[PDB]
Amino acid sequence: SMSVKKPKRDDSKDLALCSMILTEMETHEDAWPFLLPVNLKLVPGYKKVIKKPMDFSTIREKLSSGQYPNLETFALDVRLVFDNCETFNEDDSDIGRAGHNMRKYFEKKWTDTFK
Ligand SMILES: Oc1ccnc2ccccc12
Repeated sequence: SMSVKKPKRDDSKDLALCSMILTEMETHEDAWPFLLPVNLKLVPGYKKVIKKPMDFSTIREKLSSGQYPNLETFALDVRLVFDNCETFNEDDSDIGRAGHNMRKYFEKKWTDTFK
C-alpha cells in the first residue's frame, strides 16, 4: 500500500528473454500455422468465431514496438494463439496437434526462464 513496497523483482532482462523465447517458437518446425495472421478473407468462419486473432508475427511487432507493458501481457498473447487454435481445430488434426505441441514447448521455456 501507500509507502509500503514489496521487494522488487528484477525485470531488466524481461524484454530480451521474451524475445529469445519468441525466436525459439518462431523456429520450431511445428510453428508454421502460427507465423502469420490467419487470412480472414480465405478462411470461412474464422472472423466471426475467433474474436481476438493473434499470431507470432503480430506478437513480434508488438514486442519490438513497446506494446507489452510487462512479461505477463506477452504471455497472454502467446497463450491466445494456442487458445484460438484449440477453439477452431480438432485435437486430431495437423494444426490441432501443432498447437498442443507449441503450447507445451512455450510453457516449459516460460517456467524455466522466469520461475
Ligand atoms: O486455426 C488456424 C491456425 C492457423 N492457420 C489456419 C489456417 C486455416 C484454418 C485454421 C487455421
